[PDB]
Amino acid sequence: RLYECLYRNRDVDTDFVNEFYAYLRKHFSMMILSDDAVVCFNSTYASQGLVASIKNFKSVLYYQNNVFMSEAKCWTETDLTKGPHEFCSQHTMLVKQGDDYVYL
Amino acid sequence: NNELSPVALRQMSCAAGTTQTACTDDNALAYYNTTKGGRFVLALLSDLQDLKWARFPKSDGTGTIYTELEPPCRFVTDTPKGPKVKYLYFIKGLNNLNRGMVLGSLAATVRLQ
Amino acid sequence: NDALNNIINNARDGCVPLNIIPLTTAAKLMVVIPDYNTYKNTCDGTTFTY
Amino acid sequence: AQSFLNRVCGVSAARLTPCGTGTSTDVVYRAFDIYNDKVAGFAKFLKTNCCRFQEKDEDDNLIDSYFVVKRHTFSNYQHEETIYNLLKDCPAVAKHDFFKFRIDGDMVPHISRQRLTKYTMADLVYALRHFDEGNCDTLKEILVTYNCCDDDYFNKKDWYDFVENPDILRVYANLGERVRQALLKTVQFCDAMRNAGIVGVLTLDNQDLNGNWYDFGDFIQTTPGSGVPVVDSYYSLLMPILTLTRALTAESHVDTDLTKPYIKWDLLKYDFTEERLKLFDRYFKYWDQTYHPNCVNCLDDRCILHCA
Ligand SMILES: Nc1nc2c(ncn2[C@@H]2O[C@H](COP(=O)(O)OP(=O)(O)NP(=O)(O)O)[C@@H](O)[C@H]2O)c(=O)[nH]1
Repeated sequence: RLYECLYRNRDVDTDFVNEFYAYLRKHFSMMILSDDAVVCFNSTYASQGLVASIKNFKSVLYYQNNVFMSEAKCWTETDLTKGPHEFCSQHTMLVKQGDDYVYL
Repeated sequence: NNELSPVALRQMSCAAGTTQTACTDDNALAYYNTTKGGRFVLALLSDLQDLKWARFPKSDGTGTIYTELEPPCRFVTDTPKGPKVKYLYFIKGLNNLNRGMVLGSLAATVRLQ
Repeated sequence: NDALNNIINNARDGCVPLNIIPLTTAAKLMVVIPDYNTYKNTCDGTTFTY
Repeated sequence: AQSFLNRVCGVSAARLTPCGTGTSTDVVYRAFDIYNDKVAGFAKFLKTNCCRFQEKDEDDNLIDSYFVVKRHTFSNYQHEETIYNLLKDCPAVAKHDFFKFRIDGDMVPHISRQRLTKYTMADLVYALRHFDEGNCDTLKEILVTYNCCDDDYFNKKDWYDFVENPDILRVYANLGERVRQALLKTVQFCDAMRNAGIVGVLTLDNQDLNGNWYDFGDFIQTTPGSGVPVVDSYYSLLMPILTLTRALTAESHVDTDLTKPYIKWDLLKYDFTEERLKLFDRYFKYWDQTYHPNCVNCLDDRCILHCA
């Protein structure tokens, strides 16, 4: 249906758009500031290419932005008990304050 | 294997004419495409030599919309009616692909010469 | 007001792009050159054309 | 066995040396744009039924000109015979050649396309729009086969960058003439087929790099004068390449020829609302959507974006 709605139809189909947007928020939850991003994406899907891992990002930037996002400035964390490696130039640490654990 | 289109849809019957409210009661062969956003008529096929305007009411009844037809597209169909010089039409505003499905199905599962 | 009024009259209804008014009706050119090898090509001799 | 080669060489240039392994097909790895009732997409599949032969010039050195002969069923054979014999007149059609040949005990029908190119346009568009510097071989082969660059240029590290090494712009700018010629031949094919009354959908995996077309296996016929090219995938996929290889630069010349000085436009001209229409009519004739140059007349935001 994505191919159908992309290269065959002519006007927007709200039902399919809502379906795809629900799918995206289910497997590609985002948090966005002004060009600095952090993504918590599913792993078993991205491993078999159903959500863009990193190389789709590289290709998209290469063909639609006329730059080359070299894979030396793109972190990747395989664990979650420690937060994102770097967002807005603030490393994130999990600490025990009061009686529970919070991120600082 | 880029295909023209599978699983197309089929025809309805509606009135047509050449100017404004020329709808006698019903003179055409409209082709439906029942989209979920409403029934979408696609093409026309009348034995009248030219027509310009056709009008099919909506699902409400009070809303009847006039439609504007193509220039002639002429060919003959071999059917139980024997020789049948028909004249086929579409609705303006129609992209190439809709002509695609209409002509593809008509030439795939209907007879013409 | 001589050259400008002369050239505007040549337009269809007196409308011309702005990027050409200093290209024809300016009486003082200023050229900035980074290095000698680049100076060689453009500002050769005591007079040049551009 | 060996008579197959001499039979493949119909009436031209018996200088063929098979790249396969005899009278059997060879498996290749190309791109496709498939959508038939089950699976759609645009990716790199695995073609299997292609006996590929290569033509070489004198001194017996290889040269880019191939013979892609394909084996398939009987209905496809007669359907293609009819459609091709209907469309033989057009200059922008690879010269097909049909025969029936026996392998073991079966009178298997053959189709023998002639004088094609190694990499069809779908491969160029894909390998440029899915870049990955760890695995880019088709792009290198395409770039070095067409005299754009030479293989010594690929040793200068950071050769694919757009920030450093900005000479990659000039390197890519050597495919513009090929792309423009391909577009013009597509227009010619569309006109010819619309005249000859055929209906179908064009694809990027048919038009090889020279410009020739083939594969009429999906088209169907109608009464002459009422044909229609379904062209949305074609241009909608070729679009991001048209301003990366600069195929429109051949128009800023006095006669559409790269051996002549630039046209001297009058400075006072600013409207320019006719050359755009002429270019859009000559190159994008069958693109099925109104294009209004002055974006003021646009109906709503979507049309504004589409015309911009
Ligand atoms: N011309 C050519 N095509 C090649 C070569 N290697 C692989 N191919 C691919 O093999 C195919 C040859 O054309 P053809 O099989 O008739 O195209 P098709 O769209 O698959 N045919 P159909 O629609 O009937 O299934 C194309 O998809 C082309 O990209 C090559 O060296 N030359």
